[PDB]
Amino acid sequence: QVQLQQSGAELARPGASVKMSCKASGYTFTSYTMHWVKQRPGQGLEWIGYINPSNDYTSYNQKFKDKATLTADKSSSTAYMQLSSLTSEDSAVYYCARCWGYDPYYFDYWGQGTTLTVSSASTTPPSVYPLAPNSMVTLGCLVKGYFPEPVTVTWNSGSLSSGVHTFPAVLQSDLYTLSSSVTVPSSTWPSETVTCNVAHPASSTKVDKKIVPR
Amino acid sequence: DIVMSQSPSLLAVSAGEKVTMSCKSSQSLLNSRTRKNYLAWYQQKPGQSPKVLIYWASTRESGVPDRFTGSGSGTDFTLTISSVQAEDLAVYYCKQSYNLLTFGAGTKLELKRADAAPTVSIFPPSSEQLTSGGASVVCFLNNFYPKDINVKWKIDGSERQNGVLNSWTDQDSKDSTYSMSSTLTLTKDEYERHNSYTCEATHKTSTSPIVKSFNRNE
Amino acid sequence: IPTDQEIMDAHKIYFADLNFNPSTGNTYINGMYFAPTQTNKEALDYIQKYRVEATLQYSGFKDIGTKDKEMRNYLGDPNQPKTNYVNLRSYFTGGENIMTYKKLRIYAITPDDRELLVLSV
Repeated sequence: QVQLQQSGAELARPGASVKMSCKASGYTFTSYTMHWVKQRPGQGLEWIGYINPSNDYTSYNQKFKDKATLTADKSSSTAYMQLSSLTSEDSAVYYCARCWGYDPYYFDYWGQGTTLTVSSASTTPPSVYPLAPNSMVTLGCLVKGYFPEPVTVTWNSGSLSSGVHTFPAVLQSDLYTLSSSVTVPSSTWPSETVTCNVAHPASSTKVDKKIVPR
Repeated sequence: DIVMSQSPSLLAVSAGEKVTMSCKSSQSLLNSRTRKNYLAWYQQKPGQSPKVLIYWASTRESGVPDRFTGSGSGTDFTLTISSVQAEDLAVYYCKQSYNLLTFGAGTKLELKRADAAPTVSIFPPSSEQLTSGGASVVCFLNNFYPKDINVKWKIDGSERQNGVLNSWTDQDSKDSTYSMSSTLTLTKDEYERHNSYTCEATHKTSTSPIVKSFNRNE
Repeated sequence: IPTDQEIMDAHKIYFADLNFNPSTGNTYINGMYFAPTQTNKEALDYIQKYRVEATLQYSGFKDIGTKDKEMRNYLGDPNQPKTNYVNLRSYFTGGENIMTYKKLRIYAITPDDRELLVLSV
């Protein structure tokens, strides 16, 4: 059973360096080439380069010639990728993939992916802002200025599940911001309380924000 | 660099339909010594690693359903799903390995449904955010289809582009619609220099944009 | 120190480590034994690395690498002494099968970087 086990998620400051690993098992590590693929959030796949563990031969996408450094340890059957001079452009998911064929023909086995986030920010708890404004009324919740991902948003401790849209977070000014909307009948609000529950386990923070009529 | 062009970028399909997507190369991927086209197709579902479907342009990988079929030679290639299924909803990347390796931009499959206008709601900056010095005006555009839509911000009639951030949901698993959040963030002083803040949504379901507004003074 | 003729003559008797399927007819090479004789112990022990060029199923005739030799019981017989064994499983094939009865070349690497074609099929 072929398995590719990658390193855990990584955070790094700009201009620094990181080294990820791809633990290989279930096959002869030296008889297949190990490739690395980049995927920025919301974008497509991008080939970085490959290493031949048998002879340590490397081939790179010229975009990553100065950025990436591929190595391989035969004794441990582990492939490494070193990224240097990290910028915001490097924040992406990086896959290691085993390639079949003497010449590269296809990727038959992939790693689960290593998430890289480049930011000058350290762990920052979120600020939770209420969004108060027909038979239906839409309320909101603005979770702003936190780092790192993720935060989770529920409404009335899960009692409100339908009519909820929680939007993906955006990274701007080195901090994350997301919003969540909930739609309830106008007979329920403001007659009954609607509360926004925000959790940020990275900072061990739970915030409950009651949506009060403006 | 060998350039990979995939079309269409987005494809709305119905269950059971025949679905075809193309991948074109800037140079021939056919190796004359082995007479094989060094092109492969990969499927990626959200939150999962890519999985190979076809290699050598037309060789189906063991374990891939028979509904997937790749064809083409040289510079024009095609991936065909004889009967698209709900599990077939994903992004499909073509990849060359003739000279180095290059992925295509991908072709996304979405569930086709009837067009739906967005439910637009606008929100003033909260009092708690204003004590921090910032001011974010939030616009929700919920449950619309198709995904393509233009939203513009106008302060006191004048359009505003900078300081606007957008966020889309994936296609809703219940009703196959999309939702968007648009947030115009300004400084508290800038927010206090103007009165009217509006959010304008242009969607193919109507010729006239959907307008939601509020006046800071009221 | 053995001369080039002694090294080549020490690799004149060889056996292929094969796995054969009588039902499908397919054959796979695992490695190659170089037989120990009464007058070849010095030349065999003098060689430590082996370069192999093999015929891959889809990529064709390619150099599969230059690896250190292994010391295995000749023909897998425990009663037989250990001898030079070219283990093809440690060379680079991209997972491709080595065609058993197609072109194959094996070179012996001397410690002073001479390469001598010792097997040709």
